[PDB]
Amino acid sequence: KLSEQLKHCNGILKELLSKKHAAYAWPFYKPVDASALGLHDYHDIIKHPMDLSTVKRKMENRDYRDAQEFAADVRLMFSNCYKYNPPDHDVVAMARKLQDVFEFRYAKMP
Amino acid sequence: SEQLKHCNGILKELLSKKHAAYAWPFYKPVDASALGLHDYHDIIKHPMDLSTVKRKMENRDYRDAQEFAADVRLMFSNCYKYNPPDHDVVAMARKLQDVFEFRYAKMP
Amino acid sequence: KLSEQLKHCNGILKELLSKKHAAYAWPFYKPVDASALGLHDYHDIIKHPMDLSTVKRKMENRDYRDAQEFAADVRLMFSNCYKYNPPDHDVVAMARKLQDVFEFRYAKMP
Amino acid sequence: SEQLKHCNGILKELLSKKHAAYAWPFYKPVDASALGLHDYHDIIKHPMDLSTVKRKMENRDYRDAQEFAADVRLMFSNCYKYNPPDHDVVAMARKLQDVFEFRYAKMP
Ligand SMILES: Cc1cc(F)cc(C)c1Oc1ccc(C(C)(C)O)cc1-c1cn(C)c(=O)c2cc(-c3cnc(C4CCCC4)[nH]3)oc12
Ligand SMILES: Cc1cc(F)cc(C)c1Oc1ccc(C(C)(C)O)cc1-c1cn(C)c(=O)c2cc(-c3cnc(C4CCCC4)[nH]3)oc12
Ligand SMILES: Cc1cc(F)cc(C)c1Oc1ccc(C(C)(C)O)cc1-c1cn(C)c(=O)c2cc(-c3cnc(C4CCCC4)[nH]3)oc12
Ligand SMILES: Cc1cc(F)cc(C)c1Oc1ccc(C(C)(C)O)cc1-c1cn(C)c(=O)c2cc(-c3cnc(C4CCCC4)[nH]3)oc12
Repeated sequence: KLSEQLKHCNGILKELLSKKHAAYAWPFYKPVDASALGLHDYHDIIKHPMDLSTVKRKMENRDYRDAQEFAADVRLMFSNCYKYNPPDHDVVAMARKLQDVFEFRYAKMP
Repeated sequence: SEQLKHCNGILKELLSKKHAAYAWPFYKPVDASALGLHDYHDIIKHPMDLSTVKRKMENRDYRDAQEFAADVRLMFSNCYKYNPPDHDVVAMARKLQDVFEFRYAKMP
Repeated sequence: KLSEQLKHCNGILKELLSKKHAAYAWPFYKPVDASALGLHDYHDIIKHPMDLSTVKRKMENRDYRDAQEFAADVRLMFSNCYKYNPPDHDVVAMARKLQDVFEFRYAKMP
Repeated sequence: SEQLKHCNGILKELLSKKHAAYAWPFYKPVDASALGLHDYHDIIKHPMDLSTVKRKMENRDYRDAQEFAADVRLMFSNCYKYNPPDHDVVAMARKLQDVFEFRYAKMP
């Protein structure tokens, strides 16, 4: 019923992680390494971080009831990025490109 | 309505002359009959557009910013759902959504 | 201070991740890749998975409110190991050795 | 109550003759006076042992399995808190805790 939804959501997640979109997806593969980047205020501004490895773990853990919940985390990931950064920063451009793939594939599911 | 105040400012921003180049297909409902898109309402169960959002906003219908975001995203998802990716209107939806998602994510 | 006992919790996690314990801690660094190992029953038996990187990620994100919450997850990680496995499989021996490090350092906090 | 019955079986097992070689220091309270221990009650403010636990099981003072766990864990935790890591009692505590943690983990 909605296990078919989550099966399609799993397919989206594979696409998002795939090599073809890697030039814009790579900054969302792992949690932002605030420490390495020298960002003292990242966890002050982003209360609930999110990234695709996390989304994958929750997928495998069956933590998502339905596709809305999947989509809420994926959008959280992008919004965090837009929230933290100025609009001229390369990571924002990249988030936009990857959200295009996501919004498209998520619109086409049953 | 503190959080909704900024949502109303976003709406205003989406309707402004500056984004009209790519915002205009979303001002009114899609005229499916006029375009001869006979399958539009078969595929799109819940049509959405900026004037409908504005109508809702003017009437104090949004409870919180999450309801407002849901309708705006509904508008874009509808566009993406119905259309092939090569179509200009999808390129325009994406350009308008970038404006929306950015301004939404800076909500105080 | 809850942040002072969370600082200590952090110290413990650093201890758990250190090289002295790598011989036994390594099966707990990442989540158990059930899908990759062909453990079709794993997620049926284990409703809430845990591992050290998931703890680290929750620490970093300030998801833990006190030390008792930190400890609950670490014990969940080990319980899951004990629940899914027979008592003679090596991963059980390794879990015990790592739990023995954890419980001791947890006991020593103010 | 289905699970308190399974907990009682666990306590039964912790108290059985099998595990006596490492369980005996946990059968009754630490006799601090006898051992030569000025500071045991300063450092350990919530004493616990298997007999204590046994009474609370008989008196039906445990609401669920997790309250039962908490007490058994406390007993061990006390032993680890008070003692240096090389003490024979710590090694015995560990052997017994390995029995407890395993059977608790198999609770249906
Ligand atoms: C994509 C990209 C291009 C760059 F040129 C520089 C950075 C930092 C960059 O972002 C990242 C680079 C590396 C990493 C690692 C691998 C360490 O986790 C993460 C990012 C990154 C990912 N995401 C989702 C982000 O939102 C942000 C945000 C930032 C960031 C770095 N510096 C800022 C400052 C810049 C001045 C004002 C904000 N923001 O870096 C990332
Ligand atoms: C934006 C745009 C650019 C073009 F070059 C041509 C069209 C039709 C076009 O779209 C519209 C033009 C006018 C109007 C009016 C004013 C009548 O409401 C609506 C659209 C339009 C808006 N939105 C949101 C849409 O999703 C679609 C979709 C279409 C459309 C027309 N023909 C198609 C087919 C082509 C094969 C499969 C899709 N789609 O038209 C619109
Ligand atoms: C620790 C260990 C030693 C071995 F000699 C073989 C394996 C598979 C092994 O376990 C793992 C190996 C790799 C990984 C990766 C890195 C893929 O996440 C995980 C484990 C592993 C971690 N934890 C915490 C576990 O509880 C279990 C359990 C198992 C496991 C594999 N096959 C079984 C069945 C076989 C029949 C009875 C149990 N259990 O593998 C892991
Ligand atoms: C298990 C064991 C082996 C030994 F070789 C020596 C002791 C004291 C020992 O522990 C106990 C021996 C007897 C008893 C009696 C029967 C009197 O209640 C208790 C213990 C004992 C139980 N538990 C749970 C404990 O936590 C501790 C702790 C100690 C203890 C005594 N002296 C020390 C050292 C630690 C550094 C300061 C002196 N630790 O003894 C016990």
